[PDB]
Amino acid sequence: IKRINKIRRRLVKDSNTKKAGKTGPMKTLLVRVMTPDLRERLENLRKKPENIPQPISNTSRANLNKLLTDYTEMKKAILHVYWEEFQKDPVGLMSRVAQPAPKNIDQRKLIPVKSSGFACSQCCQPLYVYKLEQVNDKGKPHTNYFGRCNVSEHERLILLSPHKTYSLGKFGQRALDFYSIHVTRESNHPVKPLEQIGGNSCASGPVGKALSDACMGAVASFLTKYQDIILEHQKVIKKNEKRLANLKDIASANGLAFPKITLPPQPHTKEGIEAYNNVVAQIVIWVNLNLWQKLKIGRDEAKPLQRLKGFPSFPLVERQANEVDWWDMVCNVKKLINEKKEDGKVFWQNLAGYKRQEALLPYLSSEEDRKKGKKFARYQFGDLLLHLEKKHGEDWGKVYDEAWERIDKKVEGLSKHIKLEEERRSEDAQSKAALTDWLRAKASFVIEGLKEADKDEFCRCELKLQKWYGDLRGKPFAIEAENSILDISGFSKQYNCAFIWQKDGVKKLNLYLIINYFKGGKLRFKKIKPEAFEANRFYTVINKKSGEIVPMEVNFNFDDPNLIILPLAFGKRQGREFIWNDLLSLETGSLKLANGRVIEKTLYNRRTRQDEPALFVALTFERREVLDSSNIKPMNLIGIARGENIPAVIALTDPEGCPLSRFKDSLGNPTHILRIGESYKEKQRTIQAAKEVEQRRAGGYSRKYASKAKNLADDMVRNTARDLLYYAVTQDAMLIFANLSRGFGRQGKRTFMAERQYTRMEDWLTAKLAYEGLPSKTYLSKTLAQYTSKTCSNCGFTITSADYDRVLEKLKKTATGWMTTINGKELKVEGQITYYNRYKRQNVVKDLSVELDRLSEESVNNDISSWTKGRSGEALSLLKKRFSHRPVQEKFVCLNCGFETHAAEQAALNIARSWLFLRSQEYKKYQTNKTTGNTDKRAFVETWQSFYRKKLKEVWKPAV
DNA sequence: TTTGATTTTCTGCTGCAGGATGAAATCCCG
DNA sequence: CGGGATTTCATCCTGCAGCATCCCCGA
RNA sequence: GGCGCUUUUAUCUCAUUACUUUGAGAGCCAUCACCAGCGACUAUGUCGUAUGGGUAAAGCGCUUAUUUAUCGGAGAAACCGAUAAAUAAGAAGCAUCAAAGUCCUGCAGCAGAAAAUCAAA
Repeated sequence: IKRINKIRRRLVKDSNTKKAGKTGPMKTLLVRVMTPDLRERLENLRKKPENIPQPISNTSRANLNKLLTDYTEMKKAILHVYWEEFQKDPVGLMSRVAQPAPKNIDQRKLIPVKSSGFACSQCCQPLYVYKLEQVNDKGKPHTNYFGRCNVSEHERLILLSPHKTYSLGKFGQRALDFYSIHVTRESNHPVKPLEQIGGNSCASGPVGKALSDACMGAVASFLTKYQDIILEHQKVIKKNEKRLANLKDIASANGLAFPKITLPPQPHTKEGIEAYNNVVAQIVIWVNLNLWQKLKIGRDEAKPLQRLKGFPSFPLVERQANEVDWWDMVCNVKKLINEKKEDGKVFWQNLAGYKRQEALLPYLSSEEDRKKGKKFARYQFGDLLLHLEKKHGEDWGKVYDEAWERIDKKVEGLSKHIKLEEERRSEDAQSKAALTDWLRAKASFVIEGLKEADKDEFCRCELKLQKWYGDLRGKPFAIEAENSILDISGFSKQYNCAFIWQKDGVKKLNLYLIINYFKGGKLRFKKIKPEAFEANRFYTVINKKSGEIVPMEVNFNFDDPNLIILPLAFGKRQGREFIWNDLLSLETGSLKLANGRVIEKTLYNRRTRQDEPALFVALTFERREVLDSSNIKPMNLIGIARGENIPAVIALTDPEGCPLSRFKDSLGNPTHILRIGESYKEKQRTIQAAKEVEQRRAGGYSRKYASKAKNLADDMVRNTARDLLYYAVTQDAMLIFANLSRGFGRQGKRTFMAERQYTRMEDWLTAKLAYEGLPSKTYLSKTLAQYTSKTCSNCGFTITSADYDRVLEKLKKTATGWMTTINGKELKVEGQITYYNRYKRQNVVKDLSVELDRLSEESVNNDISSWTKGRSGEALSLLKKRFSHRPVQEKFVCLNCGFETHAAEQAALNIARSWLFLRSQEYKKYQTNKTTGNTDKRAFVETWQSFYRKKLKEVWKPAV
């Protein structure tokens, strides 16, 4: 039996309970609002229910729509105002958003600055730096840099972060007094959206307090990103400046003329970023055109320059809402293309004989292109021209007329058909793509004749037409729908947002979420005896800051025109988790409601094959009781080898290191190897291939395939976490992850983001572990991953590039052929090497000795040491691939013993073995030696090998 | 015979940062 | 007066160390 | 690629709600040339292509009546008991079980896809 909540119940039972911390673990519940569509779906059941709930009233829906619209307008207005202010003065704004220290840090300041890092804007006076050194629990001291003015009204403790020349450190959302400047009537600011946008209809307090943090979070995040990147840009500039001289030196070494353009300094806007990147791109283009190709120079001798990447933007106001109509762009294309009839006509009708053959070169398709199921419209146009030439001879005056007429007919038919389809309700994706492609082909055929006469005019037309082509191709899949949100700061009587329910002597309670934001609405509260429940009365509870729970009664009327009433809909599992759980009771106070939102968003429906706006309610819950982890002590161990071909391979061993035959294979025999998450890559590749095949046809995949990959990946990671946690808890053990840097993954050519699932698995497993209050260091740990995939299990030797160099020097030719030895073990040089360097794309293999004999053609007596750098690079490469320990991803071969086994399993066992080693004593002795500056990793390799075969001799009896 | 640079556009998925407000004070206000 | 309705404000804490670890490559 | 069946529950020692998903579970249906795209050419078009937009499909059975032929009244003749099929209708158990869910706001980076510009292999 594998059920996650069963494991949670066992973990709860076998431990004690205690209260949570200041801010306990948090979890979010997402349900749906009762809409008449759900009612109709419920009424179509084969077994109709007896008590069908009532849907939302028409009165509340208009209130929700109006209030969400006003909310969006107000947020946009505030963002616009602050965008203008930032565009006026950056430094002032970023100095206005700083987060001061809590007003309890009044310990005696000891050393002031020995000074003008920043300045508070109220008095426009520079802030002076003050330091303080503290010793923590672990004894490591750190110094805090603070900013304080000389004016008593401005003597705050704004924190600073030093640099090796200072930075702010933290931007808070509640630092700025938003309410007193943009809501209250005393302020004379010209922008009062509640007074202006809202029409003086909504309550001031809650709406203003919500809008405050909603804007402040975004602006603080943007400013933090800007302050973080301002230093990385400086580092990139200083690094890239030196490289220019090296490129200049290499180009000048052959008398190359290099363009004279300078590098602008560090920009503080987005336009200077664009100019600097344009300069860098120009330099890179010149280098590629002149150095790498013509002079056959490698990239590492003349390394390329870098760009300035990652520059942020101010929220929501720099988004270019390129709202254009499809037919308008079509009309522009048709009007502009019709202008250039006569010039192209003259050009084609007044050409010579053999220049025509080279002119129509882009109009012939290769045989490889021809066979691939379909050819492009341009090539089809070229074939049409070829047919006209074969039909009518050399009379090229009339051929342009015939081509123009035929393309006119084709475009006219496409336009008529497209218009006719989208008249009623139909939308065709493929037809629009075909029309755009034919328009592009016609444009190219017309404009080819001006590519040399006037380049400036021709280039402007090129940019115009390519922008038009891109927009025409991308519009029929552009998404215009955007979310709409409604914050609710907190669930207390202050904010006037009720979550109420009723009682019948048991937890069976009817749900309702009530919002009172408009003026004139009535909604009261009444304090009651804790157990004075009455029939047909709605109840609720109000949490207290001190930790008391107040059973608090709510009374109101369902017919109030200024109220909003929301009934919810969910499942039994959700209710058992949050609403009426048995261990965590919001009635008692073990669970506390924090806040929530109201979300309307897109959703796919298979019945209509469309996306329709639907309402959602997100509620956040914070736990107030956690478990104790003082009574836990795992003994056994499991290693995990994360990857893409197999998302999870696990192996279990005892503390002694002996594998445990406690898992049943597909044949029912005991073993120590399991594979979780298999066959997932095939589903992902199927989804991706469907996306590609639909993208080739019409330029984009319909909304049916929009979110399949994310859902499948999330299911994989959640089930994998459940399985791993089950295997841990039921076997009395502890997991061992490999130490991998965050965001690790392969960035290549056939890579997709759905498969980068290492950090996601680790984070999810930590989250599900920490929800019960346990530290991640108890049921989880990470250790070194070095040499884990290079270590043999039978002989223990780890292959190193240093060994390759040693073995290569020994190799020579004998009567039997080329031979070599390793540690007294003779090797035979007779093999074949397979590989796949795209391009030709066919199975090609190479002989080993013959190529080595062929390599011996350019040398006498096969003196390998005398070979040049270029030909020696081939020499070790051939031996590296033929003697590789991983010729195939799932198959491993050893060199010193020739062992054959699955690759991941051995590495998985080596993970646990390494985790055991790192807490052994041989590691300590290595630490003592290396402290003297001997940063020789080969000593670590030697220590690894020595410790490994020391242990293998007695406890690790090899499998036979 | 595809390729490595650059340009145009559309998409989705991940990796960062922010945060998950109630208490106390006035000011009314019929 | 009592009960809303708008108005400020401020807030506890300090993972424990070595260079690959899932990558894959011409006639 | 779709069509009717929905469970299991992760709380067996105790209860609610329908939500968003994942898939491993039987049975059945994917035909038109109305419009477009495409390939080959007798070529300002003709044929095939079902590649897209539309248009019919998608469960057992009994019960009820009708229609074709048969065993039934030898008769084959109404009326049906049944035999095989088709038409129409309503109850009918539904042929279907097994697991998960922390949100949102804003940015940036990657890869997917066609198209445009230079040179070399």
